[PDB]
Amino acid sequence: DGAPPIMGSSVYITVELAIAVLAILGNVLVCWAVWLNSNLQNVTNYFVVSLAAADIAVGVLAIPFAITISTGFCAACHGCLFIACFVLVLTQSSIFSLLAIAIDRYIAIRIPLRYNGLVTGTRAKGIIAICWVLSFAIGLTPMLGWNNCGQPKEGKNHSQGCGEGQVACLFEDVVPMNYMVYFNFFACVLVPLLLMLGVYLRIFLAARRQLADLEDNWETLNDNLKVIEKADNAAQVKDALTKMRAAALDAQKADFRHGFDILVGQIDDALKLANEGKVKEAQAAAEQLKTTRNAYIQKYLERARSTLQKEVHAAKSLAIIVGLFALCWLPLHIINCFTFFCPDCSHAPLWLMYLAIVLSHTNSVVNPFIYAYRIREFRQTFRKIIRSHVL
Ligand SMILES: CC(C)CCC[C@@H](C)[C@H]1CC[C@H]2[C@@H]3CC=C4C[C@@H](O)CC[C@]4(C)[C@H]3CC[C@]12C
Ligand SMILES: CC(C)CCC[C@@H](C)[C@H]1CC[C@H]2[C@@H]3CC=C4C[C@@H](O)CC[C@]4(C)[C@H]3CC[C@]12C
Ligand SMILES: CC(C)CCC[C@@H](C)[C@H]1CC[C@H]2[C@@H]3CC=C4C[C@@H](O)CC[C@]4(C)[C@H]3CC[C@]12C
Ligand SMILES: Nc1nc(NCCc2ccc(O)cc2)nc2nc(-c3ccco3)nn12
Ligand SMILES: CCCCCCCC/C=C\CCCCCCCC(=O)O
Ligand code: NA
Repeated sequence: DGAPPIMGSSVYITVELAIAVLAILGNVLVCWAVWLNSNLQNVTNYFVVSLAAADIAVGVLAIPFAITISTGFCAACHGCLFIACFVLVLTQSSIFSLLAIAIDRYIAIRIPLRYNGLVTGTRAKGIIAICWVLSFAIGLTPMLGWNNCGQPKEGKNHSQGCGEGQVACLFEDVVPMNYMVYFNFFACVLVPLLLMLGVYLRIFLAARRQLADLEDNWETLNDNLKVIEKADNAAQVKDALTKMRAAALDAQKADFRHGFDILVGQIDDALKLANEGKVKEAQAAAEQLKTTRNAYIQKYLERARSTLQKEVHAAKSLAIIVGLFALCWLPLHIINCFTFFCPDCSHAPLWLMYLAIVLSHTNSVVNPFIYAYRIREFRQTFRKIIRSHVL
């Protein structure tokens, strides 16, 4: 006996087709927004586009291939291997794009004055092409001989009535589990995911250190200003001015040049007076500094804080994407670890296998939602496309 397999199969196929439709629609919208709006045309979004192209291919190719391989149909083993492994190419390309985004945002926060010269559109395109080539090589490695085509399941192949050179096309009969666990999961997925966690940690720490340094320079300027006011010795005001000059030159190195020239000029004026013994003439000259800091230094410090907060909010938005990739793909990899490392364990049931596959495919739908919710420039362009082109 047993429930007709077509019943559970019809649920699985319908759900896969629903995911395919949404993965295509949302990611086409991402590509159309970057094409239309020049504000979205930057190196970071070229990797966003490469990632959207990989998710479009999940809907157009990997999902029809997943439906085909679920039937266990008779096929030449290398044809079967191509259908089984093509999704691993798209997943590897997604990992390289995510890793590129992380390093791009790290270079922007650590060396912003050298960013536009080091990270160019031409260099990004070249990196995108190399990454797509490497993804085909990694994902299709079983086709080079690391496969179970040489050890066919004779009982399964006669039961389904396959011909000569043909196998019943089932993922776990043709793709070796040692490839899936050691090579694909540990080396190609887990290692870059941990590298990305490291890069994001370094982004947040760099921003936190840069923000604390800005605030320190600001309080150093205001503290020593009060030290000059409540002083009595010419060398006492001379020490507070020398400590202000250092904090002023460090704030400049982190219309703009005009405001700092007035400030450093005024410090140098009040310094020459203090060095000549004129303490009261120095203290009155230092009282003028309060007008310069309120008219130029407070505005520059506020704009530098706002830019850094924007980079932190943008780094968090992109980290959510890496987190959702990990959440959607880890169950399938973890199930494979149990199949491989625990031979005394019952194999995970069929319904759980197909639920883990469906969840990994759901990852190809989620990114356009993160862009729409967390990035204003994508959100506004999405609204323009829908309100005018669709409506
Ligand atoms: C460019 C896009 C639109 C076309 C993609 C081509 C796809 C559909 C082609 C290319 C290679 C093909 C496979 C090559 C070999 C075999 C072995 C055979 O025993 C059954 C069919 C099967 C498994 C083919 C199925 C279709 C296939 C996967
Ligand atoms: C739109 C343009 C650019 C792409 C056209 C792609 C063509 C070449 C693809 C799309 C679907 C493909 C077919 C899908 C299924 C099968 C059954 C298999 O047993 C042999 C190959 C065969 C018959 C494929 C041959 C090539 C095919 C017809
Ligand atoms: C949030 C995500 C990353 C964590 C989810 C982990 C999932 C994939 C884990 C948690 C508990 C796990 C199951 C625990 C028990 C068994 C029994 C064994 O005979 C086969 C594997 C199987 C069925 C495990 C498969 C993977 C499993 C379902
Ligand atoms: N283990 C596995 N199985 C399948 N499909 C076959 C599901 C199945 C498993 C056992 C069985 O007897 C019949 C069907 N797709 C799979 N995709 C992946 C994968 C992709 C990326 C990481 O893991 N692993 N994986
Ligand atoms: C920009 C588009 C990307 C084009 C890159 C494609 C180049 C393919 C490179 C390596 C593939 C290696 C896997 C071997 C495939 C075996 C083919 C076969 O005989 O079936
Ligand atoms: Na992806």
